Amino acid sequence: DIQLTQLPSFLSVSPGDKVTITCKASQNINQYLHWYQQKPEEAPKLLIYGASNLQTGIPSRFSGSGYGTDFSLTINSLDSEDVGTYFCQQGYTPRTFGPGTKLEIKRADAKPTVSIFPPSSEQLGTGSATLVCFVNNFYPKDINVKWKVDGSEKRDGVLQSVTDQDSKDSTYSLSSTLSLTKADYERHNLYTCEVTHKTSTAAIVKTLNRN
Amino acid sequence: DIQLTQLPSFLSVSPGDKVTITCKASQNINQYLHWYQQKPEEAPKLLIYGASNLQTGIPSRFSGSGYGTDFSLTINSLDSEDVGTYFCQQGYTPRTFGPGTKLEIKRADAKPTVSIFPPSSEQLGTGSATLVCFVNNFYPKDINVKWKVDGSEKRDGVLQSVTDQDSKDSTYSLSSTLSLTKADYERHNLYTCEVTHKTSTAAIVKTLNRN
Amino acid sequence: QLQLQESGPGLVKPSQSLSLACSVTGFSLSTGGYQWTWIRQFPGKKLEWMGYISYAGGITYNPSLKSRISITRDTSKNQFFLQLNTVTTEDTATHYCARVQYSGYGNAYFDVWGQGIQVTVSSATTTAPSVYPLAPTVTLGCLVKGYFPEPVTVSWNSGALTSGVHTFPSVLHSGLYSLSSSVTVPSSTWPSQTVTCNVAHPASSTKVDKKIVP
Amino acid sequence: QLQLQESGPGLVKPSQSLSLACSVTGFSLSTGGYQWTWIRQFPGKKLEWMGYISYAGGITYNPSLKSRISITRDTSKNQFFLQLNTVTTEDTATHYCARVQYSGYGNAYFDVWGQGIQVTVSSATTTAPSVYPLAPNTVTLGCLVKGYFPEPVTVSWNSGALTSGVHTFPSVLHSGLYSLSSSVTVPSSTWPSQTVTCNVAHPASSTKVDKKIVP
Amino acid sequence: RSTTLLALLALVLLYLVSGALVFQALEQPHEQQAQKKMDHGRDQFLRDHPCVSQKSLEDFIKLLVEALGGGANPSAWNLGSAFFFSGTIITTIGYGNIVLHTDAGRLFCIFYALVGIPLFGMLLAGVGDRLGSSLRRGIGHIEAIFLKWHVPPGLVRSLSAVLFLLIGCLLFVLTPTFVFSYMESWSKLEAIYFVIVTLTTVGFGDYVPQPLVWFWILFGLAYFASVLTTIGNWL
Amino acid sequence: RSTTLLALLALVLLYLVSGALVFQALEQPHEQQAQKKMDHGRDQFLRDHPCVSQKSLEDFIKLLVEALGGGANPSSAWNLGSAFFFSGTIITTIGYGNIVLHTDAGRLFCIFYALVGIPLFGMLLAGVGDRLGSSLRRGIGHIEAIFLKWHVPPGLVRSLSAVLFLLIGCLLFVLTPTFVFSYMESWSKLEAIYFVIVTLTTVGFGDYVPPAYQPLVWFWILFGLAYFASVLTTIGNWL
Ligand SMILES: [K+]
Ligand SMILES: [K+]
Ligand SMILES: [K+]
Ligand SMILES: [K+]
Ligand SMILES: [K+]
Ligand SMILES: [K+]
Repeated sequence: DIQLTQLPSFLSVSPGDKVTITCKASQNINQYLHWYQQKPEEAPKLLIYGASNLQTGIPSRFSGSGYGTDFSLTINSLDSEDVGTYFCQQGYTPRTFGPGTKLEIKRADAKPTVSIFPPSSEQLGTGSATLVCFVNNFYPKDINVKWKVDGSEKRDGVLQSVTDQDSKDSTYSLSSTLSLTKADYERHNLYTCEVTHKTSTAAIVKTLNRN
Repeated sequence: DIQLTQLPSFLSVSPGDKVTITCKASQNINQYLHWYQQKPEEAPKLLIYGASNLQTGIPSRFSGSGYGTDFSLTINSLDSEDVGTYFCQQGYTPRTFGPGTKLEIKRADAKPTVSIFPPSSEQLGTGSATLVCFVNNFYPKDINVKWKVDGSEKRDGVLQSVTDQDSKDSTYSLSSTLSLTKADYERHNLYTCEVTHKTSTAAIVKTLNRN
Repeated sequence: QLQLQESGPGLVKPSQSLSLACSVTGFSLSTGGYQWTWIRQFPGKKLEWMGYISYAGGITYNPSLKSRISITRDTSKNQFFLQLNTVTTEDTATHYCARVQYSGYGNAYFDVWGQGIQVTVSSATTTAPSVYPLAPTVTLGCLVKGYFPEPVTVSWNSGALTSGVHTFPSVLHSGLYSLSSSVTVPSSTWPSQTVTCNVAHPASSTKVDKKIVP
Repeated sequence: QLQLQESGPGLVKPSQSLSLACSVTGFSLSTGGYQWTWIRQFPGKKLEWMGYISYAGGITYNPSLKSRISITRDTSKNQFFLQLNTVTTEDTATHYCARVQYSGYGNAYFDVWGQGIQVTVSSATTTAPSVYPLAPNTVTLGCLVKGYFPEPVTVSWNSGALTSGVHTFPSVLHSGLYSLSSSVTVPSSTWPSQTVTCNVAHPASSTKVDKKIVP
Repeated sequence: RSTTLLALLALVLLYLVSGALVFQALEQPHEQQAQKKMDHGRDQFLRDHPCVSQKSLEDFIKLLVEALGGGANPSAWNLGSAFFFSGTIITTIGYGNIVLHTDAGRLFCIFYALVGIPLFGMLLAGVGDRLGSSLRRGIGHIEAIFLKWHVPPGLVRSLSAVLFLLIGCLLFVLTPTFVFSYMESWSKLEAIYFVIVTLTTVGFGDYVPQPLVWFWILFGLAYFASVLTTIGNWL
Repeated sequence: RSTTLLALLALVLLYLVSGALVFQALEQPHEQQAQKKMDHGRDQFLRDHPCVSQKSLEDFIKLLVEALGGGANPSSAWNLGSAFFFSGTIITTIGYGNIVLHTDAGRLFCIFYALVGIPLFGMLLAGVGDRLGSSLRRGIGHIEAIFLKWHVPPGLVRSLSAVLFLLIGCLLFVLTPTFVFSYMESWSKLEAIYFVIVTLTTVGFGDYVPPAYQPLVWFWILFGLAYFASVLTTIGNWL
């Protein structure tokens, strides 16, 4: 098994800029190394074959080089679409891949868009009550969300995930939820989705009048 | 087709002697020519492969050479067993053979051994009557045999064949037959097998008293 | 054009055999110079090449993973097939079907890839999601709650509404998954224009629509 | 050890398909580096290589004789097979089964050969021979094989015990039948104390007759 | 000056050494590269084709080596290649891209060289005088602008000497590198490496390349004849 | 001289042509022979293996030629002793291409190394061609006394000594090495000669390349070249 170490692990770069990634091989690979770009919720694409040869139908701003153990892939002029994790893989059996190299694209900070939702009637039917809060299209990644029942912080049955940097507009999104029993929902009144981000100075808040 | 002509067509040589045959090719064959010896009533044997390489288990007195168009096979010290027709064949498709090259082995003249036979009782049963005459183991090849009914030459329903030069003792043999009706057999008395050869001065004669 | 599309069961039980299949269109299995392969991506997005079969039907395997795999093919249907025996929770991954090409004989690079199929290795049962609407330019959503295993897929008017949708990563609550999606449209457009999230969970054969109503 | 032995019908009628088979013993059809072939020898002893098949099952043909041949094989039985369609009197010859080897890839030389099988192409019927004995320093005897079609017959004296001093003569054609004879010679003491029997075989009419020699 | 020449030899010998240590350090790590490629490729082909046997394929290779040694290419001695070859001899570049197999050819090759080279050496010396007096009268026009802009006529001989090169360089090095890089689909680095290897008349033949190239050689060589001698002085 | 130079070019162009026709006439038929072998072998292999496809096999070949050219083998090439020799081939502008630079680094360094190295060598050879000049001048000088005494005019001795400058140098620098290599590397005399001359004219196809025998060659080159520097210039006049 030939081990492919790929550095750097993470990085973020502004569009228009030039970027260069390393793949380092444990044995001498003799220029038999290939480079792939994987975007989220997709299989990899072939960028570069045979270390330096550019795959047809992929723009010239991509170019690779190296020989033996140490190779490097260079992107000349980052578009927003160049987001993804990158891999190197070697030709000899067994064919091994790189561990991955994630490329964030920096941009002008963007303000989130909070919209809060009640539990559906249908849900309430079942005897459960889950409230949802979408914080969409912001930058940078770093952000905090808090729930508040009757002006009092809540962290019990809170769960969130966050999307990967969108290809088009290099923004992120979050979805925090609040899961309750129908009974514990009905007990309290006012439900609050409180969002701390770099863009606004005070926390962006939407509220739900249950009554 | 690539044409292989081979010279000479016929020859005879004494044992102990050295002998050399030609194969001539119509195109340049670049050392892809092989040599075979066929004895009578046998399939060919491989002597030489790749123009010059001697096949395993065949004595070193055989040796071949050539390149391109013109090749040659040489036998040192002919043994009596080296009798046969020889062929060359080429490697390229379609694979073609030589026309053949017959090698007779000369020897001291030898005296034939005539023995004459009647028609069997069983044959006579069928209503036919054929008489047989074996002239075995003589040299040279050249010889004449005649049938005689009651001291009068007969050449109607005479048929003979002759064997090829025996491998062991390089002699020939003949078998002349005389085919008659039962009726025409019974009509005449005395049947005579008259043989003219170089060895004896007068003709060697065996006779059949039918009565 | 050349297309590859994976197939088979989304869930496999430990100490069983995983079996998948790939369907090639616009190209021949048995055409000289291109081979065919199965590659998997673990949770944590680390790729392992498993195996590899020629146009002529010759096989090469990752020795790490030998003695459990068998790759086969069917030239007539124009497909090929992966098996993997004595599966464990380790082997949980997203299996990918791909074509192979050479940069000089031996140098294997995968040029055209498949959709991807998520295979899970677990004892627990498939569970259908409960889907619930979300009503408060306007934003709406669907909550897909309590489904196993991965994934589901959500579409808004069956891919008529693409822009301003945000389908969120699954989250695990104690042996079920949940996620949601977040369509955004002009606040004029709704409710004059119908908006319906078409949800699909294949492992329980559940495919539910939900419209959004005040 | 490696042996090749041909098989099939001795006679074929014009505008039919000739079909033969070769049986390999002591070696495998599918072994890497050795191919297999069919070669024929005309009356007048001129050899034409017909076709040729690989260990892997790939085929090469004499273009002169294409569009009538098909060579096939059966790896399990360890044989291979020649066909030739729309046969004529031309195609009368002695067909030979042989193994092929290379001196560098392509350069084909046939190292190990078969017994040989005579195939004849004619409209007329097979005819069994009549066999008849021949008795009159050392004695000579014979067998007359008379009136057989087609070629050949084969004669042996005490089934290959008595080899030296036998002379089996070329066939002779009398108006659409063959005939030949053989000529065993032994010490004149030996006979008649030691039995002497010519074992004759004509395969195309399934005739296989012994004859002892009696005064 | 027989003491100074022994001093040079020792410098050359230390230079060769100091070279070989650099080459070794760069290359030795990729000695076994070539054999790893083959060995791996062979095995894949066997794995990829089960109807092929080892001892069958092993023969086929032996043919290739023999045929490549014989001088086939999976026509190399047509007219158009032959000319080019003939050219490589007199120019003393000798790529060895193609090689004389026959003895006849070797023998003739000897006499052809002995005559041809000096015949070429004359022509190049002639072109290096006329291309010498061509660039002198060319940059001779731009010498008038140099003198006017606060430059004496002793300093203009160094500025025009630079521009003799930088212009010739542009035409005869920079330009071709793009051309070949494009044409024969090499890297710029490779193009350069090839360009310079060709013009120094070393001609490894690691790299080789329609009539415009044959011309380019002649004038470029003339150009580089001078570039070497200038370095000889410079040192 | 601009009419005379066009006259030369036309001569050169007719020479190149007249050459190429001779080379072609000598080689093409044997190349063609060689290529018939291959072409036939390839086809049989395809026919013999039906599971193999032409466009598959065609690639495999491309590998082998590349690998065999790279120096694989169906004793290290960049040891110190070979590297030196290689380094040598550069400055001498012989450039066998016996081995090849894989890395870019090496190609790049190769550039600068040549530009410096060659003229440094060109100087040394010019120096050796002066001292070897004054060596052979003083060499014959003692035996010149015996030449003039045996009924030879002073116009004729300048041609006899000019011949012997060569025939002696020739003997040392051509005739002798040919035996040496023919023996050592087990070449034919013809091959030795062919190699010898190819080497000394600084053409260096690299069709042919090679304990006392190891360093002796490096020396032999330097002095031989000096010798042949003069042999070429004499032909330049002769023309
Ligand atoms: K040179
Ligand atoms: K020079
Ligand atoms: K050279
Ligand atoms: K070379
Ligand atoms: K050179
Ligand atoms: K060279």
